Amino acid sequence: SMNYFVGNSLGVNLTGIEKAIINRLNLFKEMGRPAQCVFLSWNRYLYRNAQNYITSSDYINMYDFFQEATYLERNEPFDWLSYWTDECHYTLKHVENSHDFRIYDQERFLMYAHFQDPKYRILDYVNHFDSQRRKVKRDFYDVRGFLSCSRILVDKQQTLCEFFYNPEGDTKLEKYFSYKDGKPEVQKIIVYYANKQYFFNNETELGAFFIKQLYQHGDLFFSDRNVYTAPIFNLTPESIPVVAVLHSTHIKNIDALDSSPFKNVYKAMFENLSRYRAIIVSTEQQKLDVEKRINHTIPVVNIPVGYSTPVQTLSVKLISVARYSPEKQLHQQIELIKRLVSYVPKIELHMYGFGSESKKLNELIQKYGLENHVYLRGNLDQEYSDAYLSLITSNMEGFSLALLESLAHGVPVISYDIKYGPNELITSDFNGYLITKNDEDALFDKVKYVIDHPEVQQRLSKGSLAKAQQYSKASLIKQWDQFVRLILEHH
Repeated sequence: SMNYFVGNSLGVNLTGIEKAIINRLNLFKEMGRPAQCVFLSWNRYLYRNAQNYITSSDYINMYDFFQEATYLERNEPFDWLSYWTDECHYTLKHVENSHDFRIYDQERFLMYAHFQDPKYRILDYVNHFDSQRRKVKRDFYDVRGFLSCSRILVDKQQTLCEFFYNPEGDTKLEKYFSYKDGKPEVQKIIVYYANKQYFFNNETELGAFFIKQLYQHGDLFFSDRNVYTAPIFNLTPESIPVVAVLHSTHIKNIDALDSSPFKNVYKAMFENLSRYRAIIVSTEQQKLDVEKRINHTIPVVNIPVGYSTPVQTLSVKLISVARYSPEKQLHQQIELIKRLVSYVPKIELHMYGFGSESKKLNELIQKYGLENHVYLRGNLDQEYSDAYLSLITSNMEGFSLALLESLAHGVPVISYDIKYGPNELITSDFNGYLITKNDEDALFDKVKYVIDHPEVQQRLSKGSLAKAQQYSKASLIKQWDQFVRLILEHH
């Protein structure tokens, strides 16, 4: 029996969902339950994006599966340059300021080659031209080395059809496209599998065929990128058990629990709930709201999305670990410091993150004369050891691995009471305080009270240590183990 965690891809910078999938894989591995990540989109770099985090046997990508390239690792290097020069007798001309070569048979321009690296060891693509210098085809190479896909062009370099190959060069898939709103859209997919041909109209139907090929009685699927994975599981039989995993708030308007439309990315899953064995959410609080909303039609279970040097060697250092985005309302932390510096002149606030609001934050900093007090700082382990308190002033939240980590480092926190995440990781007067949303006066008062009472900060710090230890690896392993056991027994 195999547990499959179905996402979309891995990027160069891992998203929240991708991290959650990899963290879950690692727990299942420690546990001794077989698990694999399952990826859906064609991504000829996937093997490189994955290398830092999972091995090749830890994942199955859909395109790899049908291209007979699952579990394949990197080919020994190949010097395309020498082969073109010495064995094909072509003429190479380097393109200034790049990794690209133009390729010629004497006076005739044949190809434009692009390498990933300055050393020309990783061929990326090769464009082909006809006698009129029309670009008729593009060859896309997998980072492992093999030619993965050829794309046939028409008119102004528009995508008409694509052919996907195994490492030996055999065609395994074909995709035909038509343009809508200026972009190519799949209209047909042919797959060569099991010595037959199979036909589909879109990638959702291809995905559903792929799930069906993977499944054996005893296996369990987890739907993690539901915008794509729910329409796929909807086209598969109910004999295949699948758990839906929510990674964010489930409705567009958190303040209308009963009537708000579901998030567009979850609509397909919620509109077909009886397909799913359960739903997993990261917080007890979101669990209660979703159960109510779906009238308990399937089980909802909260399982955190992750688990938890010298400590508290204490200037008064406040910290904020938060994207610089409007929902985070980081300007309020500036306003808090503006008010607190009069009473606390050795105060500092360090804001770790990035985003479109940095400009305005710097302007307010300069406006208030706080340049030696408030820092936009852009691994946070050394940053925690002297942190007095964390601040959260957001108007909406999710379960925060960042907050988990600062709590493991003994750093207490004062947060607005907003859904979801703060109530999960903060117990008032134990490891921090929860403040009525947008009540900046209560925020000031509570922040000042912890600054004026270091013995209170210390108790809160010791409670932060204690709170983090409830999220240990071994407690997560036990939650996951019990959940899978139970889910398979009921199915």
